[PDB]
Amino acid sequence: QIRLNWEHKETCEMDWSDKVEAYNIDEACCRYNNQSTDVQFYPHSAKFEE
Amino acid sequence: EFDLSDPLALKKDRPARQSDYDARNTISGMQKFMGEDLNFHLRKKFQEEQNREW
Amino acid sequence: MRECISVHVGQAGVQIGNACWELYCLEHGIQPDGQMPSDKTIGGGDDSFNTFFSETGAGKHVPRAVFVDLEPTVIDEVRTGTYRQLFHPEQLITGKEDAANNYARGHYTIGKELIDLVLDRIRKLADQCTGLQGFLIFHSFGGGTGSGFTSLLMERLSVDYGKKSKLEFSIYPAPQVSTAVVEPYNSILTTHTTLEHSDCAFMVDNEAIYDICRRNLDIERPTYTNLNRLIGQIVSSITASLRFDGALNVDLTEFQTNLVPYPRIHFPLATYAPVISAEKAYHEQLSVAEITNACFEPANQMVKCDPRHGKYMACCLLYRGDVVPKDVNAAIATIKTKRTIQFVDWCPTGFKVGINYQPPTVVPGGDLAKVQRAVCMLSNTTAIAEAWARLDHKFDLMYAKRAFVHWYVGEGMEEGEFSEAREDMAALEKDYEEVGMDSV
Amino acid sequence: MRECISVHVGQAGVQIGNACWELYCLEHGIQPDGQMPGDDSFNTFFSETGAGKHVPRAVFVDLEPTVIDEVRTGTYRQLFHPEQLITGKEDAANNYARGHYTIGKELIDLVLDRIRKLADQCTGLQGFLIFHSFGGGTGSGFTSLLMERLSVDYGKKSKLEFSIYPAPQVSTAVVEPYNSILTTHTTLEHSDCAFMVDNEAIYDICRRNLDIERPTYTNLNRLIGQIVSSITASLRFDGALNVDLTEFQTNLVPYPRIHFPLATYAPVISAEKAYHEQLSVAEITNACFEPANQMVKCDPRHGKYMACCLLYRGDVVPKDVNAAIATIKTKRTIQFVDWCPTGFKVGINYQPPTVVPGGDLAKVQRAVCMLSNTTAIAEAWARLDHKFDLMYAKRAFVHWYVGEGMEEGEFSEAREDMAALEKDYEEVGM
Amino acid sequence: KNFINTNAADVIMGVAKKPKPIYVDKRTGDKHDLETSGLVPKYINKKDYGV
Amino acid sequence: MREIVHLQAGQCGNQIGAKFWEVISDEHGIDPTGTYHGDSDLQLERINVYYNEATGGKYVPRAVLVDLEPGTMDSVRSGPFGQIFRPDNFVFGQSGAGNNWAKGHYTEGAELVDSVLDVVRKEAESCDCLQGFQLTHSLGGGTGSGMGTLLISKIREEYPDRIMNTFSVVPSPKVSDTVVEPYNATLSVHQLVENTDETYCIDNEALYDICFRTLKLTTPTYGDLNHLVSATMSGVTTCLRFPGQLNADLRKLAVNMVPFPRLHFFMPGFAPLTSRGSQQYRALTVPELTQQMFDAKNMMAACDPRHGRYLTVAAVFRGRMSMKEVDEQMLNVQNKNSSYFVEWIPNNVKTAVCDIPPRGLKMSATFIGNSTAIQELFKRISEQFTAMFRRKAFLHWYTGEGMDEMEFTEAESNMNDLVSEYQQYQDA
Amino acid sequence: MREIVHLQAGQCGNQIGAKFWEVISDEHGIDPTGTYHGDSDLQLERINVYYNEATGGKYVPRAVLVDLEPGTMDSVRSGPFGQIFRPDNFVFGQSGAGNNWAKGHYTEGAELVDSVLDVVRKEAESCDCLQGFQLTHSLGGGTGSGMGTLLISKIREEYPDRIMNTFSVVPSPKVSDTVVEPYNATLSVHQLVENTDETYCIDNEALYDICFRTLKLTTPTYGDLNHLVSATMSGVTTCLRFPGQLNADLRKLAVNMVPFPRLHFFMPGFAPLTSRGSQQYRALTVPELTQQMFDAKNMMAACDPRHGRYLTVAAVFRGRMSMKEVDEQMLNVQNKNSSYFVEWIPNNVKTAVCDIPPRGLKMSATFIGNSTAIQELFKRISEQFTAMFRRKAFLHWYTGEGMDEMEFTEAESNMNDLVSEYQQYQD
Ligand SMILES: Nc1nc2c(ncn2[C@@H]2O[C@H](COP(=O)(O)OP(=O)(O)OP(=O)(O)O)[C@@H](O)[C@H]2O)c(=O)[nH]1
Ligand SMILES: Nc1nc2c(ncn2[C@@H]2O[C@H](COP(=O)(O)OP(=O)(O)OP(=O)(O)O)[C@@H](O)[C@H]2O)c(=O)[nH]1
Ligand SMILES: Nc1nc2c(ncn2[C@@H]2O[C@H](COP(=O)(O)OP(=O)(O)O)[C@@H](O)[C@H]2O)c(=O)[nH]1
Ligand SMILES: Nc1nc2c(ncn2[C@@H]2O[C@H](COP(=O)(O)OP(=O)(O)O)[C@@H](O)[C@H]2O)c(=O)[nH]1
Ligand SMILES: [Mg+2]
Ligand SMILES: [Mg+2]
Repeated sequence: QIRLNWEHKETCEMDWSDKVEAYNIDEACCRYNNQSTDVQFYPHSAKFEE
Repeated sequence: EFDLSDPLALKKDRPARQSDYDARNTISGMQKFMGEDLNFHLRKKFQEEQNREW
Repeated sequence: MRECISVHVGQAGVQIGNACWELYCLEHGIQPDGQMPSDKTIGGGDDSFNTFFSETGAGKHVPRAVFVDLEPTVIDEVRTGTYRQLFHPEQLITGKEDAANNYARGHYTIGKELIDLVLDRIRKLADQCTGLQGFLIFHSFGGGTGSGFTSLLMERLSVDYGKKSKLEFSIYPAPQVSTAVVEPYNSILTTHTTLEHSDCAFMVDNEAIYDICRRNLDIERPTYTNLNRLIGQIVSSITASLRFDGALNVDLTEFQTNLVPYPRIHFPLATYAPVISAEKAYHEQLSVAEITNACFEPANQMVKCDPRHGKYMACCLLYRGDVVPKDVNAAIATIKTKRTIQFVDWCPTGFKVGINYQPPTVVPGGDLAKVQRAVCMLSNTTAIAEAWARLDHKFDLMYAKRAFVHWYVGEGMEEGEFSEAREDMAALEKDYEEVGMDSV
Repeated sequence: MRECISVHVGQAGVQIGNACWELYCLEHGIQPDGQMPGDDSFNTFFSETGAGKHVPRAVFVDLEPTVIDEVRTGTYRQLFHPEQLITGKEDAANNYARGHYTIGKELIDLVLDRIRKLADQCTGLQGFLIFHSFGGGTGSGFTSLLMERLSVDYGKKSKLEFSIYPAPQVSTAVVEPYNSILTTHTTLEHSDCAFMVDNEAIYDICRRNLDIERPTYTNLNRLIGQIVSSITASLRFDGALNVDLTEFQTNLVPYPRIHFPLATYAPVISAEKAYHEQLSVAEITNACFEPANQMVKCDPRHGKYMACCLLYRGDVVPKDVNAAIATIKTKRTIQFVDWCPTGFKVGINYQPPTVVPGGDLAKVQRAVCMLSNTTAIAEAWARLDHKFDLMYAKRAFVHWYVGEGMEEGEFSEAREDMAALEKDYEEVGM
Repeated sequence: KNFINTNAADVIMGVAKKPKPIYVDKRTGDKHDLETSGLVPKYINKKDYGV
Repeated sequence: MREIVHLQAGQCGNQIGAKFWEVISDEHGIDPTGTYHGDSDLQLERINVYYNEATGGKYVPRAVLVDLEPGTMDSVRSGPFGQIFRPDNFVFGQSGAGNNWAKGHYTEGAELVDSVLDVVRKEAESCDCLQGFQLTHSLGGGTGSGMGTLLISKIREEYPDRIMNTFSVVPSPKVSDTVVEPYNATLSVHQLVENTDETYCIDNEALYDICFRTLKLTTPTYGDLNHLVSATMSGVTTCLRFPGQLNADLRKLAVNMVPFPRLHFFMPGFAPLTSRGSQQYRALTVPELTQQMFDAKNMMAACDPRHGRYLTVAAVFRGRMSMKEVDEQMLNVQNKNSSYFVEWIPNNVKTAVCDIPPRGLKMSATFIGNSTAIQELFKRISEQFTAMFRRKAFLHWYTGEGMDEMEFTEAESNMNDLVSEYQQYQDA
Repeated sequence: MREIVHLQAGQCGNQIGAKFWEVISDEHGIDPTGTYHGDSDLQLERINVYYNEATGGKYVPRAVLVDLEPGTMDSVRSGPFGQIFRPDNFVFGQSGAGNNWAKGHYTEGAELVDSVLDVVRKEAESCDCLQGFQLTHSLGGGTGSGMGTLLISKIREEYPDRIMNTFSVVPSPKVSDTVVEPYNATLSVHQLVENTDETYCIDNEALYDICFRTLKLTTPTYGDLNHLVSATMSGVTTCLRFPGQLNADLRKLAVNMVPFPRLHFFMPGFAPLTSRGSQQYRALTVPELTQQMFDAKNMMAACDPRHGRYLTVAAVFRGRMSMKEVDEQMLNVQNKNSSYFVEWIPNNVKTAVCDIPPRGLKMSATFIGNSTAIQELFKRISEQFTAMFRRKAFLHWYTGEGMDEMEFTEAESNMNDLVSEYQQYQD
């Protein structure tokens, strides 16, 4: 039972780590507005919508 | 000096005489005496059996 | 700029301040541990929280509150709960022995020891404030700390601070049920000594909020959190003109000016209309006329006295959410036409309205609904003169045989303060008479 | 070129100087073995030699060896020169007479020789600091003997005092009052300024402000060292208003018999109550005038201020300083005396205070040390007089003082002189 | 013996019991006495003062 | 930091105290060796009300154990929880009193007292803020009542601001264990009058009427009677050990139930007691505590308030329960039985709610009730004093330790005042 | 540096000096042959206070062992630590004293006083700064009470400015060995007031009450009572042997305890004494030392301070501890009860804190308290001097050694004056 609990801890916690990285990306995307710099043109690629 | 304000010192404290036989029970530490009598009962029964055969 | 310093005193005051300050964390963005999660513009951001929260250099918002008690077992649940990182450690003042249902212990012996420690901490909170509006105080008349020390706190607020406004919220003792025996003697000797040292007083009884929760909400067998959560919906609605945008702002100075005519009559009675459950809110629209009329219902009052036996002396109306100021004007003209509701003759105008924009906040675990519109109302009534008549009745009753006065006399009180505190109220019981007759 | 020669007398002096010189060695970049792993800001305390070493400008004195032998074989044994730590052979034994006449006379001349050797190397010496304790025999008698011998050799030089005054309630000894009165009366005309501390007051500050229940003398010595560093900071680090050592006497001592101010260090808080509270200039200024943070267990609300000095360290701005001072000038709680219309001296320094590993206080950006001269210190000498009377009515403990060569009239003349001092404190405030 | 009469007279013809004053220092509830501490002025009120 | 130094004196005192210290230690998770082996974090937060601390995470109680028989101490050390007590706190004499008063009040009990008054100041001074004491004794015997009224009398003179209680086991007429008990009961109740703050009355025939009928035990012993005495001993001191929604402690109850300082003789009770035949047939709801806690069969005295008037009522609840259903039943019993309450106090009932139930239980409730129906207890001792005293019955046993016959005379006029004080407050 | 020359006389002095020197040598790490087998460095720093050096790293004590019979110091030469005492320090006479104060003071011990004075003058000027001396003797005997007071009187004529101490064992009306201990005690306690700086009081009936009511020993011996005497004999000189936060030698406790030069009769008591079965119920904390050290059930004299007024009180703590919790407990005792403390002293109690606890222990404390309850000790002895003396009880034994009856007559009017000296502060 001890090793089963540690396995479940690892699984839910990897899920938490992925959500942390996505949260930081969406904060940096929520920064931007018109006269903010560090925004630039990009080609229209299908990886954006995939 | 965290140990003086330690809230767990009385949890991790260990008595001056935990057992009868231990190393730190010398004569300057006055938790050990010689007049306390242990082996008094055996001396009494030894004397009484000697009295019988006598 | 629009700061107001909350003071909470008693186990009644501390447990109310938990549910008040839970709401204020979700009403703005602050977490339980004192951080906003992220700021979308870190150099920008909104500073609406400065009425209640004080921000340090890094990111941490600390409340402008002082929690006062004389018993340790009430605040130590706050001190090691969820919000143990939100409160600054020195704002939660305790004692070592409680005042033990005793006006004398709370005033003279036990409560005159913490008075010069709380007055230190109040000056530290009143010097952060650029634009301090006034203190708020939450207490209960039937305690030791809520009655003895709180009557002492108003008196050294008058000396030190002058005319600065000192508004109250109190738990007036309920007429039928009561969790004390010496609840009369406290309630007389605290009301008497804070007449000159108080500015306004909104009163609610626990028995009256029991009536609403079993009937208007669907929760049978409530708990004091279900009562605490409704009180936080009143204090927020009073102060939400200071934080959120309004079509008619109402400051905290305009309640005394518009509800307290005469210098010994400062006791309005609270009422909050649309508290209906989330299955019983699915069926009925909640327009501005549906929730204005419901404040005037004696079955939805938040005190156990009926205003149908008395004359309204002033009113105050605070609206939240999605209200048209034209449709506010339509309902007030309607409620004047009913002669079930009577106004005193010397007060022809008799109203003060305030329109806000932010709808009231849903808290997880609360029993109300998500609603666009709301009304909180504070009205001063002559039908409170029947409440002291059932408290003269129960002070003199133990005073005929002089029961329990041996507890009070040897605790620093001479016995001559009993035969003046009631005989002061005899004037006030006939002072409410002379504003209750017409001007012929 | 802006040197300070420190003199520590007594066990209090040695155990305070340990923490003070640890703070200095860590404030500059100096190892515990003299080396430095350039700038010359150390030069008010450490003197360079030809072997790369930086040896202090201090003199430790005790009449008993088992408190300096720990310095001689402690961590800092390679730093101190072997002839700057002077030890007697048998202590003064809580006796003003022993510490003054019979035992201090074998030890006064060697310390005068060492002070001549140190003062003939400072080109721009400002003055001496004396750290001592009233209660102890060496720190009373030998300190007063040293103050009597300093003035005839150096004259109008500045000499300052840090004094462990007897605490109001708890004292370690019985013969504290005779020592206290007989050192006050005989140093009263040979001293320029005498700041007071009280171990009970610093106990209360460490128990209440910091959370360190059951503190110890080292926990007290760290805060004393912080105060000393804030007083002498601007002679070493760059500032916007420098305060030289020759100004505390000028702006705190109106009369030559009243030179007794009291000290406060403002943001003495811990690492959990620094996370909750911002520590701006107005807060740390308003917290020096609080009677719950004073370093003598006495209340200035019962008296009248006569002079104030405020030393600011760190990230400070003159208009925030100005607005704080003009706020505290408007309380009716803070009442000044009739004849003090200005009141204040303000100094501003840039270098933020330095954190020692193992210490109690947290790392901060702003700090204040305030030295105020108040009339409310009269009850201290009133209790000291009363306890001298309570022992001296029945002629208690007198042979212990008379047998080592001092007459009995000194008790009577010391009580008369300090009765005149009480009338002085009464009459200058009206 | 009238206990109902005498129990009223026991409290009126008397005096309140004045406390030993106390100041509470910290937020925990540490309670001390006021006169013995060096805070309140007591000892300049002596007759030996300044003479 | 609201400490309770628990005194107990006599064989009845010691073997009640040995059972009260079994229910507290299980309530706080103390195994018999002394250590702590609980699970929660409220079982360690406020444990210094009763327990001190030793080295190694050991907790020893604040108890003192007093007797004049040396053979009572070995009965204390024969139980499961006999090794948790510090062995200095046992105070044993050598010769017993043996059903007497002056033997225990002047001759032998007056020279055993001054070695206990070192032991109580040994412990009372090492509390951060002491709240008060307790005592548990029987008035029938001699050690508990001859000296236990002199233990009270010294400590009120030294510490007069603190609290003192007694769980007095006053004698019963039907269970008449010893002939000479009306002299011990009469002569000691006046020393209870002036000094004690609160006092209960726990009759042994009242405990037998519960175990025969309510619990339906076939063979009740004194181990099943100290269970009930100690289930209401810890139901009073429970909300200064565990947090609640509404709080009350020992001082607040004395404020509300004692309107005059000579009126402190209560009548305890305890709500959820159920036999095993009626065990599975019950509903664990709120008004099934208040129906039994107020039942006149359930009291721990051998007197009935259908004869007299409740001056006041206390009640302490334990369990996470609803404040509306707690408060509305108090109003429900006040309005209905409207002839059993005094007029000159109009809100006679005091209420507390404590969050933590006793271990093994879900809810519970405890009663303390002040009445003028407890003057019928004192008149039955007074009827069998002067029926026996007029013919000078056992008088030579008492007067030969240097009593006086006028001292006997003053000890019914001191008792005939309370039986005629409680009458004038019953006319009111 | 600061040496202590130990002097002891009598069977009581030698059986205490055999047990005190065993305590010190375990404390400084000395095996029973002389060498050093310790583990720290602080044990070897101040070791010259008691031990002189020899060849090959051998430390022998600074003691002089005096007697009048030879049979007492053959059980000291043959005990556990008999090999470390330097054998020329033993001074013995061939015929004893025979429970006679006179024979040891004028006849037998007048021919041996000049034999010991060669030993002490030889070796007390081998030191570098001698702090003072120390005696340990019995007033109820014949050698220590008659000739030990003769050595005190001679060395205060040659070394006046130094310190003298006595751990005197005054007799006991309950535990009474001899018949003629009223005459030996009375004639010697007049020799103690003029020639000693400090003087403690020890009753063997008060050491029995510790071994029966505190340590619960079934069969206490004289080998357990000497353990408790030597508890308060190293704990007084413990801050000039080890460093500390607040040091105090022997002279600093003399300045703070005795107001007037004829008032120096203290009485000791030792803090952590604990029975074997009450061992795990204790906490080794600073409050629990200062509250059994002050217990009247603990004192090493048979007089109780609940009858008299504490003139002064000393306390010497050992072990690493906090100076706040030491200082708050002295104010805590002085203010609860202001009937047992004198008024013309505002703060009676003195504190000093060492660093090194007793070996194998965590904390310790000692009590050196001056009282006006010490006068009942003298008048329970002077009520049996003048009981015997009105009938000339045993007087022919004593007059034949060349005294007069005036020497018997002055020695109760000097004893009663001191009784009335300690009396005027009792009220
Ligand atoms: N409305 C409401 N009333 C409460 C609440 N909690 C306690 N009360 C009231 O509290 C009163 C009892 O006194 P408390 O407030 O509990 O205690 P206190 O004010 O600290 O006074 P002391 O107990 O003597 O220290 C009762 O009259 C209740 O009406 C609450 O959460 N909501
Ligand atoms: N506040 C404070 N006081 C100290 C400190 N160290 C010593 N003391 C004080 O020192 C006093 C004791 O006297 P000593 O330190 O021995 O002074 P002294 O001049 O050496 O006296 P002698 O040993 O007789 O020579 C006590 O009253 C303490 O207050 C310290 O670190 N901080
Ligand atoms: N309820 C109860 N009554 C007891 C107990 N022990 C003794 N008694 C009663 O007390 C009387 C005997 O008391 P006794 O031991 O002689 O008095 P003591 O010496 O003062 O303790 C008898 O009437 C018993 O019924 C007990 O543990 N519980
Ligand atoms: N406490 C204690 N008392 C002792 C010791 N040896 C002897 N005595 C007591 O001293 C007295 C006898 O000593 P004694 O031999 O006459 O001393 P001397 O005349 O100087 O040799 C008796 O009262 C004994 O009880 C001892 O080792 N310790
Ligand atoms: Mg409370
Ligand atoms: Mg010194």
